[PDB]
Amino acid sequence: AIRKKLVIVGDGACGKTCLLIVFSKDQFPEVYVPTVFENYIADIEVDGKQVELALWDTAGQEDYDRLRPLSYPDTDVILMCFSIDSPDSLENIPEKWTPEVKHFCPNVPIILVGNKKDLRQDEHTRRELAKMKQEPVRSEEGRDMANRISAFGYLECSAKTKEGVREVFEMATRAGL
Ligand SMILES: Nc1nc2c(ncn2[C@@H]2O[C@H](COP(=O)(O)OP(=O)(O)O)[C@@H](O)[C@H]2O)c(=O)[nH]1
Ligand SMILES: [Mg+2]
Repeated sequence: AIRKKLVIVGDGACGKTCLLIVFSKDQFPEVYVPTVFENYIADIEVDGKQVELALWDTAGQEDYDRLRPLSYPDTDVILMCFSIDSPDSLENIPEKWTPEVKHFCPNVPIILVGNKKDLRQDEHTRRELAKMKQEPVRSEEGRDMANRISAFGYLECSAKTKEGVREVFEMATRAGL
């Protein structure tokens, strides 16, 4: 089996931990969500290769932010997340996440991930964003950002419905390889 280190980053509450959990446990967490997922190695088969993915969760609330840069050494692939229900989180991709990741992880491939895709057509989300003269992130905007930061790929998923979750890790593995 091939061994790869994956680091997930992006704005607070954009769904990083839930994404890791749904991929690892095949269940969206109702009941409890930790700030960061437990130390975990996932198994995935991609293109007839067995690979082990160390899943490094990160966060931003006070202490985890200082811990975050210490997590970048020897990363093989980055999941760089924003939430489709948060245009703000998308704008933070070129302003915060890409400068940080490019600094600590030169040459490391990035999968730009649009989380919470289930909220794109959500009435409540649309009404809330409408008061800001905003709307959920369009897939074309996701793609354009991926192009702009020279991501390896752009993917959308919903940890909540599981839609697209497996492909995120499959693409990340292919990049990591
Ligand atoms: N609607 C929806 N909510 C989600 C999804 N993933 C996570 N959430 C919610 O978003 C919040 C933040 O999730 P979390 O994984 O802790 O985000 P993190 O801070 O980036 O690790 C929680 O209230 C989750 O239930 C999703 O795919 N769809
Ligand atoms: Mg988290």
